[PDB]
Amino acid sequence: VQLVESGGGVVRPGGSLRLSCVASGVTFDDYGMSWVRQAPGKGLEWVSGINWNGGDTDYSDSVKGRFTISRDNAKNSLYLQMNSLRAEDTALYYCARDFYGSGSYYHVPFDYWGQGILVTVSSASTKGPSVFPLAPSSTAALGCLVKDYFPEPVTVSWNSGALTSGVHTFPAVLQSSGLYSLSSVVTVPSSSLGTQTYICNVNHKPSNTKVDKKVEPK
Amino acid sequence: XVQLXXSGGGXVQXGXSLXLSCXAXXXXXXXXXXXWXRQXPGXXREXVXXXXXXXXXXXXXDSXXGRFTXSXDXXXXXXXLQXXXLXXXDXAXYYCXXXXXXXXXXXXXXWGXGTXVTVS
Amino acid sequence: IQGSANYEMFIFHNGGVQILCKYPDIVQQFKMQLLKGGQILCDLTKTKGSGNTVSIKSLKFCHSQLSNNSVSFFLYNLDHSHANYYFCNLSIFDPPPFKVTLTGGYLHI
Amino acid sequence: EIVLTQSPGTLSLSPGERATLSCRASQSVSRSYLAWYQQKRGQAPRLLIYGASSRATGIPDRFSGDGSGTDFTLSISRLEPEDFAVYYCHQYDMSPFTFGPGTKVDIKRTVAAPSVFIFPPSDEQLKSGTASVVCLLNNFYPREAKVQWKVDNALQSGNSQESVTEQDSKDSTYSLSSTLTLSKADYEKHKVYACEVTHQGLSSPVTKSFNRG
Ligand SMILES: *[C@@H]1O[C@H](CO)[C@@H](O)[C@H](O)[C@H]1NC(C)=O
Repeated sequence: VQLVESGGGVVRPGGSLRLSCVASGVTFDDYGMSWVRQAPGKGLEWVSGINWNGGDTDYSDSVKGRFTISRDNAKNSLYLQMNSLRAEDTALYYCARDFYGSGSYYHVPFDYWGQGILVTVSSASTKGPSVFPLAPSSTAALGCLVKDYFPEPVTVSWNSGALTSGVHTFPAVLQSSGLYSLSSVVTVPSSSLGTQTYICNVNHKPSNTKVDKKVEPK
Repeated sequence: XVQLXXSGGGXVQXGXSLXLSCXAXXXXXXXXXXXWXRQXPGXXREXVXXXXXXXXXXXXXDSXXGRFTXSXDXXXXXXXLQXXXLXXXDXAXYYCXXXXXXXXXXXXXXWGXGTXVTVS
Repeated sequence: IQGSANYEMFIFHNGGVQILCKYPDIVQQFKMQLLKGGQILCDLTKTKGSGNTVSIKSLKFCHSQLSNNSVSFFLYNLDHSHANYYFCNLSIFDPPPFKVTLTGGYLHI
Repeated sequence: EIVLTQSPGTLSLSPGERATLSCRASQSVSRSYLAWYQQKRGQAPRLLIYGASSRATGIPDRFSGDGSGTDFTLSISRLEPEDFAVYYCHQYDMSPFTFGPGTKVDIKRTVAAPSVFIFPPSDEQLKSGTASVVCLLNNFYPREAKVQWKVDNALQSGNSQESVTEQDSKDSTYSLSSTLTLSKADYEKHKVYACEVTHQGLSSPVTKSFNRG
């Protein structure tokens, strides 16, 4: 069996997206389906549910007026139409089915398919990051600050991969402006800090940006 | 007045055992983590162990990992530290401290006067 | 076990036969299949939504009548060739746990 | 709606030990419609238990559980390395169907105090009109630690953002980075900038501070 999930991506508030989960080697009419989302770094939120023929649906209040769950059994497809999108709709959306194939979405256990469809709702425009140094002083630590970029993600290496010990690249954070920022630090012996050149290579493909910043004990 | 009173310290031959007690007053210890630290002459006060709330488990330092055991008696509002296989470098003044943060961030706001443990 | 029902699944009217397939009183959502010679004649699935609306899925055509404790299938145009073993295959979906039971009988003689 | 809470927030155990996770509901939930799911990093949730005590098909017998009304429990008889993940309880008795915040099971190890470092904003960023001062807590365990920003010995709030790494594959330790963001105008008004760190492996809070200039 193979599952194809699509329809997500980056959208502005007020835009629209149709998510789709298509299953190949299963009988679609046996399973009630549902959509459950997970906001970045948070828990699970049940969004919608539908029965075997689509004659019965249910929604959570957070999406009740804006999202529409539907299905096409002949095409083995499950759709989530999303209008009036808000920034708080940004999440990974999983499609799920009732485990024992009852055709119900209610009072039956559910299990999840695939890896999830990423949906990011933001008013921001695609922007390359600014890379600033985080200079050591006085075992010492140094690093780089990748700031004001959109959208996720960015790849941060050190000396094009030659330095991997003690590297900590932290998860990004969403700021008030709508842009992302993260930090990448390296721990080194203070003896080796003397006279060695440390490079952070930031690559942000949505912006097609590549910056190679050198950090110095200023 | 929040008060911690440590006791049970004394002289021990190398390789023997000793049980320290820390009795708490004016705070319900069943809601907070209780930690043992130690200080040797001319050295910094070192972390020994921490007993969090019941079911939240106990954590230890590398120096006393397999030899020490922290326990609690919330009915007696007391904490206890069992010390086995004592070495000469375990000689120190042992203090207990109360973490004021229920989320276990170590707002150690109250300490005991300490008890001396000498191993020779 | 043998698969024998503790009752007679066959009620006789003039035209054909009424096959009675019972299920526990507590069962809310289930699938009931009628099997002749290991071959499916009828497929009935009862589900309910969050608004207590009942959906009765029956893809293969078959005259069925439901009660809160049983399911009756009605078979017509019966000759001597249709004397065979008949089985109720019950799959319970609600309440848990999932459970498949089979009762059965022999129709003629 | 029915709110589900989970205890504890983080479970610290060793491989091969037994685990007990608790779920509580704001009101009585039907025993028949409670489930436990497991989520590994980057993976979708995985149905473990349904109907409070029934085990899903293909789920090892080391997972069990039960409960009723307000309180339910998921028991793991021995922790295999794949089981140090997140666990959610889920009620589908009354719409909307809700989940608990989740319980994480992490590898237990010895207490390591955090190494504290501070990084002042660069003149490159300074000329842009914004300054970011970064405080770093490195290689500490357990996870609980508090960071406070002081600007001229005054507690800051509402202008700091923290980020934590995952438990290291070899260290079993964590690392945290706090970013304090101030406009150039506000940054040039003050002199000394400090981050104060407290952690259960510390007898006193460790303050790392620099003077502007
Ligand atoms: C009874 O129905 C279940 C569910 O469809 C099926 O798995 C099982 O094979 C059936 N039993 C028989 C004897 O047909």
